[PDB]
Amino acid sequence: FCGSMMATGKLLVSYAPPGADPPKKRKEAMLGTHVIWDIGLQSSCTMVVPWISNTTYRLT
Amino acid sequence: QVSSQTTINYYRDSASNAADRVLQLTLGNSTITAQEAANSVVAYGRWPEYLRDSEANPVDQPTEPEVAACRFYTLDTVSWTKESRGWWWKLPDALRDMGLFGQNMYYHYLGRSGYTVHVQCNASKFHQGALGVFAVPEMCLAGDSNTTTMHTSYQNANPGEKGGTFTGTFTPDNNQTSPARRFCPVDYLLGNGTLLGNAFVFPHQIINLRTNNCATLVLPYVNSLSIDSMVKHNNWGIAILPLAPLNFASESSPEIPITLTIAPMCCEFNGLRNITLPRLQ
Amino acid sequence: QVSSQTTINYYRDSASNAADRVLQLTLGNSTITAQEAANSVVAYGRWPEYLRDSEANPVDQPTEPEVAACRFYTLDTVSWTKESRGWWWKLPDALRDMGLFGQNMYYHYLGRSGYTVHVQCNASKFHQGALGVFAVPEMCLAGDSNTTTMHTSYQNANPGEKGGTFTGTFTPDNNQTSPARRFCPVDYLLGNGTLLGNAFVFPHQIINLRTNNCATLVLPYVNSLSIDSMVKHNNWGIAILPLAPLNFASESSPEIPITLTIAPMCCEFNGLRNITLPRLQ
Amino acid sequence: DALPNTEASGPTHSKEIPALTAVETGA
Repeated sequence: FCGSMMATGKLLVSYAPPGADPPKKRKEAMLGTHVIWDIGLQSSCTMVVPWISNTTYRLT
Repeated sequence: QVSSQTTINYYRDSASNAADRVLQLTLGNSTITAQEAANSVVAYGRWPEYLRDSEANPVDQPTEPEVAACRFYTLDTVSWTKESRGWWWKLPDALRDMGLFGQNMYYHYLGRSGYTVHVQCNASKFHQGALGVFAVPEMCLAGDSNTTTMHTSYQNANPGEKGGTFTGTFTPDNNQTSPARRFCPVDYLLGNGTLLGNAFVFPHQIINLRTNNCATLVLPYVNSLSIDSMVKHNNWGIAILPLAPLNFASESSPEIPITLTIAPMCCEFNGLRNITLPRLQ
Repeated sequence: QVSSQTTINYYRDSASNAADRVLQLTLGNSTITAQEAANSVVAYGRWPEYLRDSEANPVDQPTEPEVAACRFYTLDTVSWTKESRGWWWKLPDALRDMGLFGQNMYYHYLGRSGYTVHVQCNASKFHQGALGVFAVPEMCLAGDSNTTTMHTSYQNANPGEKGGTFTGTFTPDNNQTSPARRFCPVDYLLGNGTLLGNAFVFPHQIINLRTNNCATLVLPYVNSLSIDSMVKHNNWGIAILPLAPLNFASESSPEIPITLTIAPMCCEFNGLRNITLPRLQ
Repeated sequence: DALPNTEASGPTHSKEIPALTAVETGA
């Protein structure tokens, strides 16, 4: 978060595996994997997108 | 038996005898973080636990969803304008159309569950206010009609995730033809008829915008019964009331949003059957 | 290495090297009984098992419904008139609107599960007929259009619990404007294009009305992948074809009903998210 | 070489907050 020091807030970073409607509102995104990022002091947040796959590998 | 300061029992039956800021918590696939949360309240100092057979009334094998239902659902957000008196959400009635927990509670007859409620509200250093979040057990609320008692309807007493609101002043439902059968809880009386000041006896936290922006409550399962119907009985109830009104830079229209994130914990169910399809509107 | 009838490997990569009647079974809150069921078939001699970490592709914690989804759901009943050629239900596509299993498979991205299929059809000692129930793995079926290949639509290839039927004779979908994109599997070819007689290579049982009135099949989870999407890939497929036509007391209109009762076993899910709302009609 | 095994994990309530970091450093 490259913003001012007095800018505080929160964000939701969501990963939703495939096979359904892509998220378009916070209502649907939370149901998948999600992380709530607080922008208070630390400027960074990490979302580890896990390995969910039917195949052992994915085509590029 | 000569007791200290001759006690002889003459009747077989016993009744006849004489007389800190940082927090990050993960539930299932959901994670919550808060860098300025002022610790957590384990309501009544009891962590939620699965039903123990030593105190198990029903026999049927219990279905525990585990990860699929013990997740953090974020209920809708509500604006904390200056002239707002409070809000109240009954549980588990709030999580009735939330993911698979709603499906499980509607399908299964009996169900028990603890909760983890995270109330989130953040404001700048220049904002001024304070919320109080109380987890009222068996939270009842007063009706709107002085001509009848206990007349509230199921639809109006279970708003869902939308929640309810506290009204500044009482107003009788004078309509005698088609009574609204609607809650009218006065803000300072807390609805039950008690006083707000004493409401701190309940498990509670305070979200003081100068100090903390979050409030975590781990509510165990309290009930006269080990397991009880979830569609009828609402065990707990969250009431958020602003102890001190919002204020900001002498501005007469300051708004900030308040969000709730509730996670069922150690939720167990019994008695599967046709799915309840209640009338709510 | 001097092997018996000098084998030296020159290339590091390995690819470069040279070359009984009585039965009663309980799943969850469901129980099935059959006094004249001719034992069970553990398809391929493998009982369904939970995913073992030694062969686990995804990392996410799996949600196993256990009792809430490993129940016996009775699909609709079908009349076995004299001039009926067969029926076919694809799994788990059949259990898509059955209790909480449908909800779990729609909510979760990946899902694996075995099944226990109990086919029930009872007739008097004076009835004459015989069914064959085959659990076809990866059951494909031929299309109806000779002008296109693999043109069937999702809606028509996944009938649901209603199932499908085998047609006596092939009939091309001559409509070139709006092709029906609908399966047209010939009964004796089994749909795939093979022959019915050889279809006994698949796991199978025979419901011979003189001997037995039930057929139990324990189908494990067979798939190229340890876990795979349940809304796209239909692992197994049940095909019921009457080997010998129904007959009764020289009566030309004999009907008896056939019922299916499918119980998911050791069903596991991963990848929770917004709920799939597919187009089916 | 066999890549690291994906070890098991469960619900946690600690304050280590490994998720949040600072990219300002070069690590």
